[PDB]
Amino acid sequence: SVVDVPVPSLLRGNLRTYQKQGLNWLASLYNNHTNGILADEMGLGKTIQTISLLAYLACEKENWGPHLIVVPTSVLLNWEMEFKRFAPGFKVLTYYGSPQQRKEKRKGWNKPDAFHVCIVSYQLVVQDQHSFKRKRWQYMVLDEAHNIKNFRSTRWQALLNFNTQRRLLLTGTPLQNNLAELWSLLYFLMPQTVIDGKKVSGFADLDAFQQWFGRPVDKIIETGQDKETKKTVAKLHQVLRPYLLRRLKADVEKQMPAKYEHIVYCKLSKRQRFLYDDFMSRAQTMSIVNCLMQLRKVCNHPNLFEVRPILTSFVLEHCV
Amino acid sequence: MLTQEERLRIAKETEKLNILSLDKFKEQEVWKKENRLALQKRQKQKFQPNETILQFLSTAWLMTPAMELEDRKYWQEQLNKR
Amino acid sequence: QQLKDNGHRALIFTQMTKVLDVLEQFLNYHGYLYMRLDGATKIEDRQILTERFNTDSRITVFILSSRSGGLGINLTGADTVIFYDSDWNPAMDKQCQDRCHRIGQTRDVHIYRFVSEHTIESNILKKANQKRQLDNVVIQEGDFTTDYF
Amino acid sequence: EGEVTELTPEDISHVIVGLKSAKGTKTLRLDPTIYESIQREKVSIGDVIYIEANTGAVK
DNA sequence: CCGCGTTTTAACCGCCAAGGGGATT
DNA sequence: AATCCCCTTGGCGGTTAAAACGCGG
Ligand SMILES: Nc1ncnc2c1ncn2[C@@H]1O[C@H](COP(=O)(O)OP(=O)(O)OP(O)(O)=S)[C@@H](O)[C@H]1O
Ligand SMILES: [Mg+2]
Repeated sequence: SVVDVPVPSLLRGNLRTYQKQGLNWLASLYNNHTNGILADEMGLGKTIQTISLLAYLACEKENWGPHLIVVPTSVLLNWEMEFKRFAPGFKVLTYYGSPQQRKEKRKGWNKPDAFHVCIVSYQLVVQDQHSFKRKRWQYMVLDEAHNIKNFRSTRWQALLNFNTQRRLLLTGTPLQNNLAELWSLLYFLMPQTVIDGKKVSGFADLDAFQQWFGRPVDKIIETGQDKETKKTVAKLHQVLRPYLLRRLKADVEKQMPAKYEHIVYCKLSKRQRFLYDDFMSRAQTMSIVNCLMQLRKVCNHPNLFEVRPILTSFVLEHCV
Repeated sequence: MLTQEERLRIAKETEKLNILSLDKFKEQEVWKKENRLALQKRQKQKFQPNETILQFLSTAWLMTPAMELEDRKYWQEQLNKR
Repeated sequence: QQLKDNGHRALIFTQMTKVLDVLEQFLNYHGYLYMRLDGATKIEDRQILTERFNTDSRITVFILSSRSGGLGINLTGADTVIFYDSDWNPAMDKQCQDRCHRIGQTRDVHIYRFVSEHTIESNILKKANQKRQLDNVVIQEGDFTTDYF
Repeated sequence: EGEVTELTPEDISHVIVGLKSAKGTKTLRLDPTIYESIQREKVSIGDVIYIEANTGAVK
């Protein structure tokens, strides 16, 4: 329903055609007044797509408002430098250093147009949320969404109630472990909203999502490939379609070389067999998970418990 | 509320300052990498300073009949000097 | 031995530092030139040693910690990766492969996973590829800005 | 046990050896018998040794 | 004496897995 | 009287916030 938007006049670079396609998709997402999840593969330049989106919003519209970027520290420095390289048109504030230096970076920050975008860190904002919460954010971007993949984690709780117009997640893959991560990301994009004292929900709840979706997916994973199964997976695909975005590396990167997978089964040794049997016998009746970790340590190497002794002579204290 | 034209002017000033910072960063990075390479080279050059050195060399030497004749002539001249 | 004979350079990915120490002892007995990356590595030291491994062609085996791979770094110079033990999170193994198989690579890579027969490692591998099956059903369905066919 | 970082005779004299490991470093003073054992093992800086205190064996 | 500029590090958060409580209908 | 949130624990990897710090003057 959209087309290639004009390249920003303030964008200093040469994006690829598919980069422009992603930029158009994000532009459509913002113009739809909605939020979305980026799930494109690594190396494609999710940082580049984010800076391109910022440039588009600034250039076409008046969308130059304060924007929040949260990144892990090393990737934070890399992001800041890459932001300088691609689109230096925004006076970027780098949150960094000792708390005194943090206060110094803060001084006089409320003056309009003193900064255009701020880059912060996940644990840094987890500690210093009380400072940031006061001002709303025009456009929020969440790099490395796998860091907030846990709904239980205090990071998700701290970042959940933030006041912003539109938000964007960046992840290589939204589902590392289970459907719970998927729900956490989705509901982070579309949480409950309050208007005139009412409770309005954007998405369903975690228990609601798992009840209405996960059990059919549990049946899916129970047995490989059943009209109900196909209907359920199609329903999941169609509900996930409007908010996801992912380009596979295979088709876009046609110059990639091949890959092969190999499996080798290694037999146990006598010491390993004895230690494994003893630990399993002790664990049959204590806690069970610590015993599982000990069994894995047996499987790794027997030296993790006791090394073979360095035999040496007994020493008498004093001769007769 | 500053207008979009004044906004673009401020953005251009920011672009100029950012270009300055970027070239400074590039120079710093080049300096760091070159210094690391120089330190590695200095580590590789660990030897006695300004001392006399005795060297023993053995190598395969190519020969031609003209060179053999020249060597024989040198031997004959040395014998004549004797 | 086969990898060194074929001229390939191997990458060892493990889960705990004690296995790193045991592997270091083993390959020191066998005389393989190597370098090790651990969690305690400093950021500048991490980058410098990554560059050293990429440039130097005399170190056949390079040892990583699988968990530390969450912060990715370019390691295009590899030619084969060996997984000494498996992890519960398949995305961690995916990014570990990414460290060796990424954009700019021009050599075909091989994946080796080590498991112990009739033990728990089979269960870990089952959990890993079951999660990968769930990942496949959620990913493989086309959503790359197209619906026509 | 550790990597030798110093071999300084105290002057048949005691030797002051500095052992480094992955968790810490330590400097010790060894009796002349241990010094003779180290001397005949051709231990230099950068070597890794193994001194058993009870028996005075150096490997 | 007091920071300048510094390095190290203690201490806490995410794992990440299979049960196992003990509060709720 | 049958089910959810936290427990329950090894070894991992980040990652700020004091400890303890030459030195400059
Ligand atoms: N259009 C482009 N022009 C120039 N360089 C580009 C372009 N697109 C991408 N790049 C380069 O590709 C990289 C993109 O940034 P990255 O952060 O490495 O990508 P990425 O999406 O973050 O991959 P991951 O998921 O972080 S491993 C940078 O090194 C850019 O210089
Ligand atoms: Mg990234």
